[PDB]
Amino acid sequence: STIEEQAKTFLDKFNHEAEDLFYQSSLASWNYNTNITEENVQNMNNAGDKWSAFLKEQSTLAQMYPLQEIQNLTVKLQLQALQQNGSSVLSEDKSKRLNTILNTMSTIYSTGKVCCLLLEPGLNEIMANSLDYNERLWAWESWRSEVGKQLRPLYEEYVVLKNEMARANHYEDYGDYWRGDYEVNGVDGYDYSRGQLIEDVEHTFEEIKPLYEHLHAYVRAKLMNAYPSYISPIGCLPAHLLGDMWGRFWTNLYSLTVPFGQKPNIDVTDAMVDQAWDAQRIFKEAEKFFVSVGLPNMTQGFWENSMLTDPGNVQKAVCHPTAWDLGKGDFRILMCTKVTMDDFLTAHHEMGHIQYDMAYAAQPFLLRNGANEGFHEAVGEIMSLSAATPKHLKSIGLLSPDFQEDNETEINFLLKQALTIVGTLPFTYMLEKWRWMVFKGEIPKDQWMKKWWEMKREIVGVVEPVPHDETYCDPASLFHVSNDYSFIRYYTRTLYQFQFQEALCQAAKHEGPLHKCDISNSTEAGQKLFNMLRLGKSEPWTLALENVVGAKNMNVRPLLNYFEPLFTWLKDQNKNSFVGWSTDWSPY
Amino acid sequence: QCVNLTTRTQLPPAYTNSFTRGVYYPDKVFRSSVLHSTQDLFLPFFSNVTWFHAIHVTKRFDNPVLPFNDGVYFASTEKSNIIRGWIFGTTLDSKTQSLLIVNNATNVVIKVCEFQFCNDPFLGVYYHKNNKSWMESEFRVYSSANNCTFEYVSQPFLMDLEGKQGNFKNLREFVFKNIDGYFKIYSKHTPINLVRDLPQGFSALEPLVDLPIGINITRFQTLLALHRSYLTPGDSSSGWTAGAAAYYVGYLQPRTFLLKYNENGTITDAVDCALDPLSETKCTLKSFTVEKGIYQTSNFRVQPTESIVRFPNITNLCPFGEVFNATRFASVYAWNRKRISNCVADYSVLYNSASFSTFKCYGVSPTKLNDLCFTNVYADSFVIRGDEVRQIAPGQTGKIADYNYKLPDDFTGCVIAWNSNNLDSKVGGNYNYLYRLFRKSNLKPFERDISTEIYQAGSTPCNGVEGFNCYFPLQSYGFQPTNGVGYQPYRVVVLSFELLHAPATVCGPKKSTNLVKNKCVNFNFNGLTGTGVLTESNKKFLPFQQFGRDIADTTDAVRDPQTLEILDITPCSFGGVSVITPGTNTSNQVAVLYQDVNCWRVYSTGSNVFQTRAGCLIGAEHVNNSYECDIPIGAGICASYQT
Ligand SMILES: *[C@@H]1O[C@H](CO)[C@@H](O[C@@H]2O[C@H](CO)[C@@H](O)[C@H](O)[C@H]2NC(C)=O)[C@H](O)[C@H]1NC(C)=O
Ligand SMILES: *[C@@H]1O[C@H](CO)[C@@H](O)[C@H](O)[C@H]1NC(C)=O
Ligand SMILES: *[C@@H]1O[C@H](CO)[C@@H](O)[C@H](O)[C@H]1NC(C)=O
Ligand SMILES: *[C@@H]1O[C@H](CO)[C@@H](O)[C@H](O)[C@H]1NC(C)=O
Ligand SMILES: *[C@@H]1O[C@H](CO)[C@@H](O)[C@H](O)[C@H]1NC(C)=O
Ligand SMILES: *[C@@H]1O[C@H](CO)[C@@H](O)[C@H](O)[C@H]1NC(C)=O
Ligand SMILES: *[C@@H]1O[C@H](CO)[C@@H](O)[C@H](O)[C@H]1NC(C)=O
Ligand SMILES: *[C@@H]1O[C@H](CO)[C@@H](O)[C@H](O)[C@H]1NC(C)=O
Ligand SMILES: [Zn+2]
Repeated sequence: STIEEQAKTFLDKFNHEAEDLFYQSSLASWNYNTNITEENVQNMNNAGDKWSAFLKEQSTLAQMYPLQEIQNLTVKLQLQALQQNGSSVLSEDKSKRLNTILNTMSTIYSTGKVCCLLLEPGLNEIMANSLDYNERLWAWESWRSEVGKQLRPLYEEYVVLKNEMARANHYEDYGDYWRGDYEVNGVDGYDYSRGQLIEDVEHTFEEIKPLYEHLHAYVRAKLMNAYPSYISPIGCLPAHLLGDMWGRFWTNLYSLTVPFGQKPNIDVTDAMVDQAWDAQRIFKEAEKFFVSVGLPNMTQGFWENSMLTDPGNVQKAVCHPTAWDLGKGDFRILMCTKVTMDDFLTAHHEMGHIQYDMAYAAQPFLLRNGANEGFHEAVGEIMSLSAATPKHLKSIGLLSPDFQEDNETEINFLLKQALTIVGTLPFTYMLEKWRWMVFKGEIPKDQWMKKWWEMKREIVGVVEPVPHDETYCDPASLFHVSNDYSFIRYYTRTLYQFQFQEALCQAAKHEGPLHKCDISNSTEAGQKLFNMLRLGKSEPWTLALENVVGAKNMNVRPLLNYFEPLFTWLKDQNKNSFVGWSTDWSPY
Repeated sequence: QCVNLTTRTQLPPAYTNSFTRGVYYPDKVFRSSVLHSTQDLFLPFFSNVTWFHAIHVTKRFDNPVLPFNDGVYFASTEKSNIIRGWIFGTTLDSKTQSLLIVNNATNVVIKVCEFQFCNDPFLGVYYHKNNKSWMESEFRVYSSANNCTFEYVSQPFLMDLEGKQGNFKNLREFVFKNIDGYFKIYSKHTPINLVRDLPQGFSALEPLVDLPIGINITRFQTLLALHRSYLTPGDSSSGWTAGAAAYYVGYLQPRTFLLKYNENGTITDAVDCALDPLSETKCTLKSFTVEKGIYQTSNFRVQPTESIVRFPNITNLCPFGEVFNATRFASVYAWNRKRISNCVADYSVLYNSASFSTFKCYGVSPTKLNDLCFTNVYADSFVIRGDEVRQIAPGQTGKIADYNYKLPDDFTGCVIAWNSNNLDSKVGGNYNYLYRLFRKSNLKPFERDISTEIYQAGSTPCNGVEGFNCYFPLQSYGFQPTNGVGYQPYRVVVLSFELLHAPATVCGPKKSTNLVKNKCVNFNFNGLTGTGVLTESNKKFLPFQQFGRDIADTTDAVRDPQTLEILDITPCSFGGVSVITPGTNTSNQVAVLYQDVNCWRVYSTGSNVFQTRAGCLIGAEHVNNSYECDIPIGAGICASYQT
């Protein structure tokens, strides 16, 4: 009969096979992640092979239904998410050359021999704490001269192959294929282009520039004292002094750039050690915070099946904090919890991922995901943003009751957050504008290094301590660049992280600035949030955003409001020093 | 030793009237500011009580043995503590067991033994002239008491025993009942100032004691006391005076009363609902005040008599242990059915097993089904996921209630479902339970299609092989132990109850009773309830029918379920009765209209019997004038309250 009615039947037949093969693969992956032994790798590969071959054949079947006749808009989305040819459109010969390139890049980055020192924790510890001008220059140049030198010829072939693969799938370039996640079509009034993402990414960064210029001049003016005569007040910060190998996070600069040194912060590790928290109470406190904001309880199987404490030396397991959703109503958390405030925060973060995965369990198989790629981490972060305010720790038994707070503490806190949040936005924006320019073809193959260090000085204000010719490949050192991952998810996660927080702090009727707003004991805010967690991917992300914040586009105004006291204090501190930088001064 | 009292003048017995006496609290629940109806054994209002004296002047030391029919109202007007107790029994001669309740000068003694009672039991008080004092000397009640089962002695007290000269000063009212091995006593004491008769007024008796004696009381006898002095000359059998006292005896009947509770919780007034038609309208309106008008009451009243329940004599338990504890439950797409017939089946234990996740019933109340009669019972048992249990209900939709198992809207059964993860899930998957996924059309209520037709989902002929657009319609559930609640295996049993014209076959449990005729009795045949006279019928029906119904569709001929006879039903009597009142505020006089009497099936004849086309009117004077209509009687006849 009609294509729409025959398609609804095909998808009814599909979801039933898919749910069971997916769960059979997730269980076999969990078994190896908790028991890192032999024979488990083979079951991991077999369960990941049957799923891949079944999905490949079912995707070949999906094509036979033309997509113009279907008008439901839901079956339209499932068939769109299924009919994508992916990389198979490339010929047989070049698909193994491309996968060989990918394998070689991952291998050449994972095993880097600097002599002999590897990366973790060989060069990372030197770069993060040496505080010697030349030792960290050797530890920087060595990596940029070995791992970046062995990846130069390969990335030139990776670019052209991925470009032809993206051109075959009706996109313009691989940059467009990446950009195509933030695309909504057919819903009148809510449409979004793939040319629209380049915009708004520029009219939001050109609106956050003043806070970054004042944070930069304060960091430079506080870094001039440590390294005596190597930094100049007009010039930019050399690249090896930014507290990280790639200068991605400025957090390690907080050991020097303390506004008020004497006052400490709210370290509550001793409070939990005193009361003998048994590495399980933390998750119960998280569950009670979620129960109080209004959402449903934890499923029973979570408590028995999940591994929440390292099994010891007899059983070894890789334990990077993770929340597992295995389908068929099965949820688990994998963490080696230890009694520290850091694990008290990560428990609420992972529990917010678990609470996001329970919401859309009613949706079909292909629509069980976040509205777009930058929504899971915003949800997981706002809960760890609210569960850190001193008022909340005061509500809980720890954090002894009186503890009056003063402003001199809130400036220390805000600057320790600003170095982490508003220091990585011009690096994410510059890196993801370089890769878009190189993929489009704007940067010829003879200007790859000459233009990177002209983006640096104009956007990030970071000069190089030794000039790099055309032969080098600096960006290929980063984990995301060489291993072929997207990077604009971290520019939108930060903005969504604070528009959610403003909207839900408003709905809780809190009065005062946002940096100490709490959400617990406010059922209305929880209902407001669950009204968008429930949709899953079935609705356009502009509609999913409008259900919480009230706008159809991403903004930067709430992020600026969060940092208003810090911005004023910095605007007063810098007046003796300079503001802004100059592109001419280079240390060499 | 026992002495037969002589020198007692014999007089004919005396009778008097009870003026709304003998009301007691029926239960032990506090109520306030309410009218409450209750059916129990009461002394009827304005009854005929017997009267007994102890008056010296004649002697007349009355102490007859009296019947104990269904319980006794005993009233005592005293000033000198003459009435001392009672003996209750059947033969009172040591062959059977008897109950003694006596108040001796010091204690209250309650004994249940085999007494050889004296022919003339009594107590003796002696008065000394030289020092003024009355003391108890004689206790002449029984010769021997051998096998004693129950005994009670109260704490010691000193009683007065002094002879008084005024009029009666104390009224003591008791009610005695004997039900299911318990002898129940209610009582109340009242101050009075009178000389003779049972006084007017109202006072409810309160529960006093409840003795577990377990004997067969049929008769009783009052125990009195004697006075002896120097002015009482003679031997033991003649030298005795009496001392004034009086007591009254009435007998209780099953009646319906409307009791009134004030705002403090005391019964201050009552209505006997079967005394008069006026009282019946009071009872119906549930008020003590009746406004002016004409009211329909009820047919000739024979009162409550006895209650019978008649059920089929079948004592075989139903296989409810085989459907629920079945070893192998069946796939949902090909479910099972078991018809349980000719069986007495208990559901309360099934209800309280408390192992069930969901137990819901439709068209049947959860507790009533314990005592009901159906023609057949079916049981459909299968297995589904936890989430789709919601679809097992009338008027639901989904992949289960469309292509697997469809229920009708008028469902008379009970859905039971309980998780069974432990039994029928295993590691790696339990892929045995298949369910239909694709079907051309929805399933009619209670129909099973277990075919494996290849679903031709499009336009091309499928030729009998699957592939593109030809789907096999049975898909298999995947159960594992680690799944969520929503994906875990629930076993479901759906009971269905069907009723036809055939003779009942699933009825129980409930014990039956005897069958009585020619009285107006309450009956329960196969779950049908009714109140009427059951009469033997020399008639027959066709083998497939059980009840007969008239033009109004009420049951007139109900076949007994044990012996398969036909028993006709006639209401208590067959009459038409109406009541005319000018208002209880104005007067208590009423008129009664009998709509089917030509003037005799009347409650009382009186005078002023007047015949109208509306019926026979009793209690109204007929005048030759013609006024405007005040109270409509009918057929042009009206009534009024005039001078
Ligand atoms: C949300 O409301 C609950 C009330 O149930 C608060 O819990 C109380 O917290 C105080 C602070 O230590 C305790 O002394 C009380 O015993 C807790 N229970 C009750 C019933 O008062 C909880 O603190 C509130 N949330 C916040 C953030 O204050
Ligand atoms: C881990 O794998 C080994 C390999 O056979 C097995 O013996 C052991 O039982 C596994 N661990 C657990 C907890 O089952
Ligand atoms: C699309 O189909 C689903 C069922 O598969 C239905 O619930 C939904 O309403 C349909 N969409 C529209 C717009 O009707
Ligand atoms: C995938 O390749 C097939 C091969 O002909 C083509 O018909 C189909 O349109 C391609 N899919 C897309 C989304 O272009
Ligand atoms: C769900 O949470 C409420 C609120 O704390 C609690 O009372 C209830 O027992 C919980 N139930 C389960 C099954 O966890
Ligand atoms: C607030 O912070 C400033 C920053 O130096 C400090 O000078 C001041 O004393 C603090 N307290 C008040 C009340 O301003
Ligand atoms: C079924 O088996 C259980 C367990 O032995 C038992 O308690 C129960 O009485 C049996 N019958 C029913 C109807 O549940
Ligand atoms: C039981 O019922 C049958 C009905 O046919 C009857 O014949 C039989 O006498 C009854 N037995 C009794 C009442 O003991
Ligand atoms: Zn996370």
